[PDB]
Amino acid sequence: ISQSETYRRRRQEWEIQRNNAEAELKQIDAQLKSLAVRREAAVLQKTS
Amino acid sequence: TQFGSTLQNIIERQDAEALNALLQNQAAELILTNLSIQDKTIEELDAE
Repeated sequence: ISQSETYRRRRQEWEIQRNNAEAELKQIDAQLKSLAVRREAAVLQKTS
Repeated sequence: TQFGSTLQNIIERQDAEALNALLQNQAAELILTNLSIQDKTIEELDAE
């Protein structure tokens, strides 16, 4: 019971940490569509 | 010669006018593009 308990605990650590990285990555892609937009406005700057 | 002078003044003054007008027309033509830029940077605030 103790051994499988430890295994479930560490598994929860894995879950939390992976999930951390995931939320991070979706943040990243949000920033990528941003700097894509800011690019859009800098090209509109060029053409202006 | 008086007709001469007064006409020269008409012409200087005429081109000066069409300059002022042509400028304002350009001012509009630019404030359009600069306006669109400003819109897109609001969009980049959406993305952020």
